[PDB]
Amino acid sequence: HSVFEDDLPFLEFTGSIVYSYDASDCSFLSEDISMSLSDGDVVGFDMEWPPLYNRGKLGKVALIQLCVSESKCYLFHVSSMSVFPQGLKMLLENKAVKKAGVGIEGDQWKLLRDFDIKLKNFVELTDVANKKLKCTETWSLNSLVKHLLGKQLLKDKSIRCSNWSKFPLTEDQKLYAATDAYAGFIIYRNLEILD
Ligand SMILES: [Mg+2]
Ligand SMILES: [Mg+2]
Repeated sequence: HSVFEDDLPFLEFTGSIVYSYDASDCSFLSEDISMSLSDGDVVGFDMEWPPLYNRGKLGKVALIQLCVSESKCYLFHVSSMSVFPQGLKMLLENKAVKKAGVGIEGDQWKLLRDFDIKLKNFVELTDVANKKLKCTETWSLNSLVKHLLGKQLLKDKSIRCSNWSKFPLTEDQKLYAATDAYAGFIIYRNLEILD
């Protein structure tokens, strides 16, 4: 195999991982995020859900991740919350904060389906890459991480496809989920600086 096929080092977030599984805690956390951002700021977005199917559709969203800086990421374990946090809902529906990710449009649906929350102002990293990189490629979060960072995303299938609704989350689940939203934040940031 070519050099381009070599196994690269794993992208691993090493900043602060804030784990929340209580509604009001999550809403106040959402306000902290809003107090630390200005209109236009972008955050890495992503979510997880259990394996088993539910009445003909993917298991209901159990975790939502938001990476707000290069040193901090939030894990909102909604599957363990009595009600969906109002401050998070408002945060996610606030067009003042952009959410970056890959396959994000699909997250919007399902988000609407599972929680009746309308994700507002989301950016599909694939479109941003093709724009700033002056190309027309079919990106994945992994291929973007490889191309721009020289790393690959953690890939233990048993972790990535684990029971995300199982409480509490394991340190591995927390690292995987956190890093995925982190990639989203770093990829957007780097792509945006280009000109
Ligand atoms: Mg995902
Ligand atoms: Mg993920």
